[PDB]
Amino acid sequence: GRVIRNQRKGRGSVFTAHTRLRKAPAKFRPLDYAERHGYIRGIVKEIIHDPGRGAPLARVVFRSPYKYKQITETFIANEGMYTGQFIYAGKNAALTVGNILPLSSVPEGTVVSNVEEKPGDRGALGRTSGNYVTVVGHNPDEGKTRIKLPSGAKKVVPSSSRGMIGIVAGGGRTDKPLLKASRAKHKFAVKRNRWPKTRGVAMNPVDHPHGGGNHQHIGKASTISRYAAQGQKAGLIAARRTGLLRG
Amino acid sequence: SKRTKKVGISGKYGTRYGASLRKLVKKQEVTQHARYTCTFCGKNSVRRTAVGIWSCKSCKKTMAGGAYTVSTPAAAAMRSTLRRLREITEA
Amino acid sequence: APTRVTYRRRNPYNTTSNRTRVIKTPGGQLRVLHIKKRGTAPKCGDCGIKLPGIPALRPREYATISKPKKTVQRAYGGSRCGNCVRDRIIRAFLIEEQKIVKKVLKEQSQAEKKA
Amino acid sequence: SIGAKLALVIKSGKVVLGYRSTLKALRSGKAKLILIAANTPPLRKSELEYYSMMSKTPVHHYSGTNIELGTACGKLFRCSTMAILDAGDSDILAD
Amino acid sequence: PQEVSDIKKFIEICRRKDASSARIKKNPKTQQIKFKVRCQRFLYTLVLKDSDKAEKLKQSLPPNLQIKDVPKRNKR
Amino acid sequence: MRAKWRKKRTRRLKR
RNA sequence: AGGGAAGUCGGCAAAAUAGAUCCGUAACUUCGGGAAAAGGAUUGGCUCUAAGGGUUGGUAACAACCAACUUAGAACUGGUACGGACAGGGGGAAUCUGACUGUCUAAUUAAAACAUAGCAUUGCG
RNA sequence: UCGUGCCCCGUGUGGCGAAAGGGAAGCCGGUUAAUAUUCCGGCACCUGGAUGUGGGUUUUGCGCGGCAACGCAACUGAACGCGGAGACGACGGCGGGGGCCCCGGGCAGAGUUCUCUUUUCUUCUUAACGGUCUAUCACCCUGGAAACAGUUUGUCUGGAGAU
RNA sequence: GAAGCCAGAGGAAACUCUGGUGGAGGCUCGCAGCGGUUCUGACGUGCAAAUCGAUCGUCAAAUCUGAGCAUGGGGGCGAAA
Ligand SMILES: [Zn+2]
Ligand SMILES: [Zn+2]
Repeated sequence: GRVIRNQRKGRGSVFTAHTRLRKAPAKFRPLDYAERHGYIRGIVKEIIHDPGRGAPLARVVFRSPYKYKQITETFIANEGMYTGQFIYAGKNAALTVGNILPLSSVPEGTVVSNVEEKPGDRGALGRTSGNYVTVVGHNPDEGKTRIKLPSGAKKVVPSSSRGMIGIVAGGGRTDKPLLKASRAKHKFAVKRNRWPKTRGVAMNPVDHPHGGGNHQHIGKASTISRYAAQGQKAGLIAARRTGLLRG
Repeated sequence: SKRTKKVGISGKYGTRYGASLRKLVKKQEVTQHARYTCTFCGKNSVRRTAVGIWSCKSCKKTMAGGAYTVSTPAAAAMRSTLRRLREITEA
Repeated sequence: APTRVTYRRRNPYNTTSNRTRVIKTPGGQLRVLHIKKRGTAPKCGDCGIKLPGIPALRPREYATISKPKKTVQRAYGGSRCGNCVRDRIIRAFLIEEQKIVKKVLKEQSQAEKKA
Repeated sequence: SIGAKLALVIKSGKVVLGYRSTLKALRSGKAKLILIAANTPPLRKSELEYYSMMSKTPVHHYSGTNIELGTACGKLFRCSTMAILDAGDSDILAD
Repeated sequence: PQEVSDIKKFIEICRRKDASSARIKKNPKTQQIKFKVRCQRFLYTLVLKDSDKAEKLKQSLPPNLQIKDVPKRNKR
Repeated sequence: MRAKWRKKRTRRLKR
């Protein structure tokens, strides 16, 4: 046979992500003395729409403590942030929406966003619209913090990891149906070349493992092993259960 | 003089996409295109600019809110429990 | 009466820079004239409205005209509008006075704590 | 309450509604009490507090918005700040 | 091209060194007379009503500045 | 204005 | 010419309808549509009438000046024909089928094929 | 004398890539067998470089006026920063301007003219570059509005100050 | 002829009806353009190694299109033939 679409997506070429309309990556300030020991104030000047991202971004300008310069940063906006608002990033910052605090300085039950997996990677968890990470446990002796992710997972991260207090703006985006095909086309033409998608059962045996036959059918179980060969993975991969659950 | 008995703002969609899907999308379309009272100036001039972005025409203030609503009940409960935790931590 | 016209440059496409207007010459010939793009007014760096008193030109055309025509005789003149300058003055004065009152109250509280 | 006393002031005494009229009353030194709504812009709020500090005039911070302040004054428009010039029959000055 | 509305300014422009030529346009349908002086950058013109002040000003130009009355036809 | 024009002015002064 | 599908595997092809104004329009239906449904009455020319406006000027509800295109009504009149050429829906009763708009086998197959929204499942902190 | 030395800033440190993207500046008339916004004539503009005159400022050293929006021929401004312009989708109606189309009178010319037709047709033009007077939005001063008012084809504006 | 808006008649209100305004829709007739349904079509060593005529589908968008660039054969690309 030939190289499948799944294998061809990893070479780059037409399958790379869109770049032009997307201005700056959304991440926290680098961890420094001001955030590690006290707090630093920044001014939220713009709330912008990121093409390809459902969550609005916030352009916030801070001051350089070491030189005479204004530093602009791009944060993921939480629901309630407005232009002209002073946000405070640091250890001694207050528990206000938009403030960035380490997880050791927040109480349990606090919901945070753009949470760092490791102190210094400028935010990894809970970054999409309407999502949040819940601070569910603390361990001061080991310096650890248990958090709950939007997938239902619970994870343990170092307590020096930072997170913006609040819930990411743009919630309920997926509730509205994308009535027309053009709406999905516009949604994916700003992200990457993955739309429209052709079913493998409508293909030829040269094109995909599901192709061929006088009737359109899979021909075997749709669950495929984890250690399958490259190109043998097409369908449900390493599934522990299948079917519709009653709940 | 009401022109459509039931579809309302979904009347632009014709007979297409299904009655239930038109009924579902009617709520987000109405809530999205409605005008809102500003928290900062009190004028009925807050309208959606992009998804999650709500700008006021009078005072020129831009807020981050829900996708089709100016605020979400999850964010309101977040504010409530957040001020709860602020009060507990402070005193 | 020839009323139909041609371009005068070798660009045949109706692009943004290929802008023309129709004139009638003193020889009684209906011709085109290639014109430049319209200049836009400078805007306030705080609120974004058009600054009054400053002409709307192309970026390099500003270097050919004098300084009083490119600015307004005021602090932040030709860069910010008058309302924004007034708000800056009021905000600066009020925040400095608040800092003085806060420092006096902090010194009084520190003296009371020490005593 | 504060709304009832405000309505008594409207029906009995004299007031000025608005930022510019409040500034004129504060400059004239005839303002007896300055009411500032919650949703007043903070620069205007601090400026009016500074003017009242200069004029030795009490400031009441109304917890409602300018819609609610106009409604309490009995008007169908918004009012961010206001000044009273005569208390009338109300007991609004001693509080 | 520039128009000067002052006789003394036209005189100073004529005494300027860059002035290489002066010429006179007589419009009888309009009843006016134009004195045009060619400087390096600008052609300066003065418009007058038909009177003896035109000939007085003609005398008032310097003799080094050569002056011509324009013809009826601009033949090459 | 621009550094080249300012340099022209200060070079005229220096000359 | 008369007949009007008797022709033919099969109404293939041709004919028939057609613009605009007015009367009127069923089943079904996701109430949005169907719908230009269906089925009817009219249209030339000429001579008139009526209505729909602007500028300036101390009951001005009035004077003066100026202006162009629509709309309605009436009389008269030619006739074999009046959207006089051109231009321009045939319609209806049902059944199967794909939801629709869209896309493909350049050079024999445009489709119940593909895609689509919606639905569900899987792996990953 | 300098070609030699002394400082200062140092976070960052290449090139190619569009005759439809961004971009400093030229119009008119005439001219050849064949070129012309390129030649010729007239009238301008931009960029870079020097360098004077007039005018301006200054013994209150680096202008004056207007309440203000701001104005005027000038009217010091290094390092380091801030901001604007460059610099921006598609569609719908509305309003202004140029050009084209249509109607009337007048001069000149051409055609029709059995009859009719004060007739039908043709020329009646004004560039770049400047001066001056104006041009939607917006902004400023007075003033404080419900018997709510202003106002668009389209319902927005106003005690955060409308008419 | 969808939201939004105006007026009138009701209704205690909410709302109901009527007349307007407005100009939405991967709506529709249809010119260009794009495409290629049908004809015992023309043509069949043709004008043409895929053309010509009538007819037909679509026509404000998942529409048409240029230039620069990217993907190169045990590969690519594929609304999938
Ligand atoms: Zn506001
Ligand atoms: Zn401003």
